Amino acid sequence: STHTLLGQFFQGWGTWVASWPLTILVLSVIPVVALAAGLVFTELTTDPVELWSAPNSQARSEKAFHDQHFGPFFRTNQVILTAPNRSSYRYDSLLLGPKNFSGILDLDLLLELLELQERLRHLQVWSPEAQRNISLQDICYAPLNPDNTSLYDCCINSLLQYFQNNRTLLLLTANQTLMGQTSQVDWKDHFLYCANAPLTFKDGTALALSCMADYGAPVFPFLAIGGYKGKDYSEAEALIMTFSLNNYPAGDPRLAQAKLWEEAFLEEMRAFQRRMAGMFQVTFMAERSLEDEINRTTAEDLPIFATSYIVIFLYISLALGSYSSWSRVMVDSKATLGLGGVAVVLGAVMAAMGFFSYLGIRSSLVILQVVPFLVLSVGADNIFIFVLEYQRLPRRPGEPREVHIGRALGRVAPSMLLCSLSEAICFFLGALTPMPAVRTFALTSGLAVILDFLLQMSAFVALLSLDSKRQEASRLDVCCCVKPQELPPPGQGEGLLLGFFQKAYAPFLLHWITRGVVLLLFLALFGVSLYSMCHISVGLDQELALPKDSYLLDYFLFLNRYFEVGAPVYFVTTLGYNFSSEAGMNAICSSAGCNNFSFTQKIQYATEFPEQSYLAIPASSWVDDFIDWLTPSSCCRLYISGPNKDKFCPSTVNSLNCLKNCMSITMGSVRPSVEQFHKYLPWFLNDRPNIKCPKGGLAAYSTSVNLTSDGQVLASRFMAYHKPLKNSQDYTEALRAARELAANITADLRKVPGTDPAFEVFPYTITNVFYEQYLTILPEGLFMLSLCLVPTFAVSCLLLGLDLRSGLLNLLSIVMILVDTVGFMALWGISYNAVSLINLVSAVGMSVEFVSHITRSFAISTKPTWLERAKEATISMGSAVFAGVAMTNLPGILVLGLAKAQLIQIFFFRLNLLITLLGLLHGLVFLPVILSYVGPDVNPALALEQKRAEEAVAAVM
Ligand SMILES: *[C@@H]1O[C@H](CO)[C@@H](O[C@@H]2O[C@H](CO)[C@@H](O)[C@H](O[C@@H]3O[C@H](CO)[C@@H](O)[C@H](O)[C@H]3NC(C)=O)[C@H]2NC(C)=O)[C@H](O)[C@H]1NC(C)=O
Ligand SMILES: *[C@@H]1O[C@H](CO)[C@@H](O[C@@H]2O[C@H](CO)[C@@H](O[C@@H]3O[C@H](CO)[C@@H](O)[C@H](O)[C@H]3NC(C)=O)[C@H](O)[C@H]2NC(C)=O)[C@H](O)[C@H]1NC(C)=O
Ligand SMILES: CCCCCCCCCCCCO[C@@H]1O[C@H](CO)[C@@H](O[C@H]2O[C@H](CO)[C@@H](O)[C@H](O)[C@H]2O)[C@H](O)[C@H]1O
Ligand SMILES: *[C@@H]1O[C@H](CO)[C@@H](O[C@@H]2O[C@H](CO)[C@@H](O)[C@H](O)[C@H]2NC(C)=O)[C@H](O)[C@H]1NC(C)=O
Ligand SMILES: CC(C)CCC[C@@H](C)[C@H]1CC[C@H]2[C@@H]3CC=C4C[C@@H](O)CC[C@]4(C)[C@H]3CC[C@]12C
Ligand SMILES: CC(C)CCC[C@@H](C)[C@H]1CC[C@H]2[C@@H]3CC=C4C[C@@H](O)CC[C@]4(C)[C@H]3CC[C@]12C
Ligand SMILES: CC(C)CCC[C@@H](C)[C@H]1CC[C@H]2[C@@H]3CC=C4C[C@@H](O)CC[C@]4(C)[C@H]3CC[C@]12C
Ligand SMILES: CC(C)CCC[C@@H](C)[C@H]1CC[C@H]2[C@@H]3CC=C4C[C@@H](O)CC[C@]4(C)[C@H]3CC[C@]12C
Ligand SMILES: CC(C)CCC[C@@H](C)[C@H]1CC[C@H]2[C@@H]3CC=C4C[C@@H](O)CC[C@]4(C)[C@H]3CC[C@]12C
Ligand SMILES: CC(C)CCC[C@@H](C)[C@H]1CC[C@H]2[C@@H]3CC=C4C[C@@H](O)CC[C@]4(C)[C@H]3CC[C@]12C
Ligand SMILES: *[C@@H]1O[C@H](CO)[C@@H](O)[C@H](O)[C@H]1NC(C)=O
Ligand SMILES: *[C@@H]1O[C@H](CO)[C@@H](O)[C@H](O)[C@H]1NC(C)=O
Ligand SMILES: *[C@@H]1O[C@H](CO)[C@@H](O)[C@H](O)[C@H]1NC(C)=O
Ligand SMILES: *[C@@H]1O[C@H](CO)[C@@H](O)[C@H](O)[C@H]1NC(C)=O
Ligand SMILES: *[C@@H]1O[C@H](CO)[C@@H](O)[C@H](O)[C@H]1NC(C)=O
Ligand SMILES: *[C@@H]1O[C@H](CO)[C@@H](O)[C@H](O)[C@H]1NC(C)=O
Ligand SMILES: *[C@@H]1O[C@H](CO)[C@@H](O)[C@H](O)[C@H]1NC(C)=O
Repeated sequence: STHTLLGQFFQGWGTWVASWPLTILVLSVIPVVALAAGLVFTELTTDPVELWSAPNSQARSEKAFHDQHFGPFFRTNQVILTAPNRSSYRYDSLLLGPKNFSGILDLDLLLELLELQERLRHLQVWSPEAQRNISLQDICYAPLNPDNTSLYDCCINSLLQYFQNNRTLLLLTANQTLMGQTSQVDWKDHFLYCANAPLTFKDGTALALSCMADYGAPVFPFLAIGGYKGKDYSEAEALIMTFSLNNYPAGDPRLAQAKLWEEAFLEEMRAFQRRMAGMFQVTFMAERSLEDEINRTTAEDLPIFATSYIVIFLYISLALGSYSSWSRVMVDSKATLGLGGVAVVLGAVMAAMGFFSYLGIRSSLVILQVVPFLVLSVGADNIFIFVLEYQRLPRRPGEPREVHIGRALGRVAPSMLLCSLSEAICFFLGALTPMPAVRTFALTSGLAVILDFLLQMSAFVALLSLDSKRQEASRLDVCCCVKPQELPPPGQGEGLLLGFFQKAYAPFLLHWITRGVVLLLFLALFGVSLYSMCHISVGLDQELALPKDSYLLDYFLFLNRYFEVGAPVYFVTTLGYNFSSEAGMNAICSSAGCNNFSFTQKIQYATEFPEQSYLAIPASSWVDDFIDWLTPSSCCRLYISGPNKDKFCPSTVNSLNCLKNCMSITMGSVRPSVEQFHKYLPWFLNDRPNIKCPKGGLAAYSTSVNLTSDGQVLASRFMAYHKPLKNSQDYTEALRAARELAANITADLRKVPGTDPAFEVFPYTITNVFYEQYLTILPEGLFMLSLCLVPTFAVSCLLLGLDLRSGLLNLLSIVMILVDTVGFMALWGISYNAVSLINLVSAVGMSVEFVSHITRSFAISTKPTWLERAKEATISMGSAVFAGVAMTNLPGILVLGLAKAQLIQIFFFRLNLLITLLGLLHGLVFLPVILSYVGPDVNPALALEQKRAEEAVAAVM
């Protein structure tokens, strides 16, 4: 047997370590200090939200292709106003009749918003390293003037961009006589005209105001107002103000300038929120806000979390003392054992984190917030079980205490090796997740558990050999430097936990009426959890990642309640498509003699059913606008002759020298040639729209087409908009629907004669990297749990020498614990994600402590009947399991309920509490009752004695 060999080795090792305690203490404490000294050398914490993306996923490669060919997506800063206390009012329009206007659409509130926007556009920030003051124009996203950017070329979207941010145009007034009705046209008529026709250069009213933004692009009504249903724009309940900035890679120095300006913007918006208390109800969001809202509560929650170490120091040496009398309460306190155990757990956690800081592995908030208080839950169990088995084992006559300590260690050492080995294997198998923040946490927890077992095989055995040598002396517990007293002798009264209660609790549990009741209650609980696991929700809401006292939660409430569209989505066409042949242009069209089921018509028909697809606004095509930009009327022109014979006549040139159209006439469905396409495409892409040529140019498609030196098209993107997505299920369904529509597009686009294979069209959204995991998280989680359940059962049958019946009977208990945990997690509204998956994977290994000790104690009992063996196994090991395994993880788990971040308080406190209570209930109430009915038969258990006697005679030389 390979169990008695491990027991004999641990007996000899325990005798040697007890013989050389000071040497083993110094040679085990110096390497731990050497490993833990590197918490400064390369100790860095990864703060952004790129810890929540798999770097090799398909979405990450699509983002890499998009950022390579078009530049990164811009940073967004948003404000939502929604003045709630004002009443709506009736307005008699001249071109539309009677209408209801909201209370927020008033001139005074618009003037206050114009003041806030003008003050926020002129904000300047000092970059700290002796540089210049950073203005908005250095960092703003200018869509149609990126090189020589000005302060009025920045993309700022709001309602006031309909009036070009001009306070005089907002107060403009003129009366119009329409059907003999002189009526006072004002700003409301112009806003009603621009809400329906955003690309307009002359208003159709008495006041002939323009409608374009001051930087030159049209502003759509869903980017400027919210809270309306349909096309009743005047009843909008919210105003939206957006500042868009350029995005750069993480090493770039301009990202620091953008983040400094975003911090100044956030301080200015907090001042505006305090100033307008009885007027608006402002909520705001900067692009940097989520990262420093996630990484904010760590330092203010670590010292509150550190009181569990003091509580676990208190619980040891009060549950391990000997209260035989008041004359010797101080001498048997065992406080040195609790202090050594807390030092062992702290040293193991610090050594694991220091070793990972040696290799340059970045830390995160989850590691610093739950690793020292999750390792502490499972680290003191083996220490408490070893000390309790040492106390319960009587000493033979004429036996030294070193041999006694080795003999006590040799009985419980393989089971406490099995528990730590199963926990380490479960953590390392759970470290196969794609998420880096979960992978580093799993690796740190597994290394901490391995170092904890290696520390408690040597340093705790040396400390227990040391403090038990002052106990035969009359030295006091922690004040052992002096004061040895008379000390009347102790008695073997069996204690209170082992003696009194378990020999008055075991009669209750193993009654004939308690056993059947426990069986048909646990089976019904298993069936109810099996039914209730199917109502579980897959995903992780972003609002759960924030603290409760966060300003981002009010923003997410207003965004989910008032926005009419979601984030923009780009359908990107990669390398391979021609775009220059007529057959390639007909497969992209939407009008004028093109194909019946094209790209854009497919997207538009997808937008007609916004519950099946998740698109609300149809895609804008550069191909269609290029086709009807080339339609000849005052739009593309060529010079007749001169110094420039045929160069280009833009629309801002008045002369008789520009009379020839770029294209010709008399052909229906005007398609340019290959030469005309390659010659005329950059002029369309650089053309600025105006009153006599509003048709298109660099406002929308200057950055949506990548060209080469020859003038061919490498890649393209077509922009549409999602519907409002409120939860992670909406994000995952929108990603799946967009990918299915892109595959349907690609299968049709590949049929065009000339398009090479491997051309594809894919959807790109800024949030795609965070929600691609949930398409395939369920079978990967089932595969990880099935892979974790194998080696625990494999190593529980060679280490402990268990029979197949004993090996199956606790595998059943672990499966019931997992099923009941998933059922209660469905009941409590705990979603299924990577964090809860790693918690369940750790719970597979933590639950072997509840069952393996009791099963091994039942298997090695030479009692006559089955009920007597179950009673002896309960009284022997269920008391130790309750006092150690069930009680050490209560403080570390219960201190995480004061977490102040919702992720720690939901996925680590509630789930670990459910796993602990279900494991205790399945270990101490179900396992003895199921063992009393069906269990292993009696086995020869004298092999342990006849192999222990050889080591006990080998311990003297
Ligand atoms: C239009 O599309 C072209 C081709 O993708 C793109 O040029 C590419 O720009 C990206 C980003 O700047 C570069 O990654 C890429 O090649 C870069 O150039 C160096 C010097 O030769 C290479 O050694 C590197 O592979 C790489 N640099 C880095 C940081 O990886 C570059 N490729 C070429 C051939 O130009 C244009 O930028 C796109 N145009 C627009 C307007 O974005
Ligand atoms: C995208 O589609 C375009 C339209 O089919 C392609 O343009 C075609 O390129 C051909 C060469 O590959 C041209 O044939 C050459 O033209 C001469 C002069 O007309 C002909 O005598 C020859 O057949 C041929 N050259 C030789 C070998 O002498 C096609 O005329 C031309 N099509 C049209 C209608 O202009 C592009 O090549 C294609 N782009 C890519 C990247 O494949
Ligand atoms: C270990 C766990 C720690 C990591 C947890 C990570 C949780 C998930 C974080 C999601 C991050 C992305 O979060 C998302 O960011 C974008 C930034 O454009 C915000 O989007 C913002 O800009 C877009 C423009 O593109 C607007 O349409 C939108 O209204 C605005 O809010 C989204 O409203 C926010 O949901
Ligand atoms: C805001 O609009 C007003 C009116 O259109 C602009 O004032 C006009 O400016 C032009 C050129 O300077 C003058 O010829 C007009 O006589 C002015 N009209 C009035 C009534 O003042 C003003 O320039 C605009 N402001 C901005 C910032 O462009
Ligand atoms: C946190 C880590 C470092 C704790 C584990 C340290 C272990 C692996 C180390 C610490 C002290 C070491 C012992 C120190 C001295 C000796 C005596 C030598 O003649 C044989 C090896 C032996 C017996 C070593 C075995 C390995 C040992 C027990
Ligand atoms: C009982 C437990 C909690 C005690 C151990 C706590 C350890 C793991 C914690 C407490 C304070 C922490 C440090 C607090 C601040 C910083 C600065 C930061 O730029 C790098 C990480 C670093 C250096 C942390 C490393 C981990 C740390 C040392
Ligand atoms: C005449 C006999 C019955 C006197 C009995 C008095 C005994 C039972 C009293 C005296 C001191 C008491 C102990 C003081 C503190 C603790 C800490 C707690 O974590 C376990 C219970 C325990 C250990 C108490 C159990 C009850 C106790 C041991
Ligand atoms: C990020 C990329 C580039 C590097 C590879 C990272 C991942 C895939 C690697 C790094 C270290 C690896 C672990 C190293 C050791 C073990 C212990 C073994 O018993 C099970 C596998 C396990 C747990 C590995 C799983 C995969 C792992 C986590
Ligand atoms: C995974 C973590 C928790 C524990 C790892 C502990 C490992 C290193 C331990 C457990 C069992 C050990 C073995 C037990 C038996 C012997 C026989 C002895 O004559 C030589 C050493 C040797 C062969 C040991 C080497 C170290 C060993 C493999
Ligand atoms: C063996 C263990 C798991 C048994 C104890 C489970 C306890 C802690 C669990 C099981 C079901 C849980 C409840 C399930 C649902 C709700 C409704 C929610 O709006 C508030 C919390 C509340 C009221 C939970 C409180 C905690 C709860 C009572
Ligand atoms: C405006 O709201 C009032 C509420 O009573 C309603 O009577 C009227 O029909 C509404 N007018 C329009 C144009 O919707
Ligand atoms: C910003 O920059 C200039 C040049 O460094 C500096 O002199 C000036 O004082 C700064 N602006 C303000 C308002 O302080
Ligand atoms: C940029 O614009 C300014 C103001 O119009 C002009 O003076 C300057 O010459 C321009 N710079 C370049 C690079 O042409
Ligand atoms: C039309 O215009 C003026 C100024 O807006 C207005 O005050 C007046 O009532 C109107 N004039 C006439 C014809 O009554
Ligand atoms: C609206 O008015 C009520 C009563 O005056 C007040 O309690 C509430 O806070 C106000 N809300 C806002 C945002 O003005
Ligand atoms: C569909 O295709 C045919 C032939 O190309 C065309 O005549 C028709 O107008 C298209 N749509 C329909 C059926 O109206
Ligand atoms: C594309 O695939 C099939 C076949 O054309 C079609 O039924 C489906 O509706 C399309 N995809 C989506 C999501 O519309």
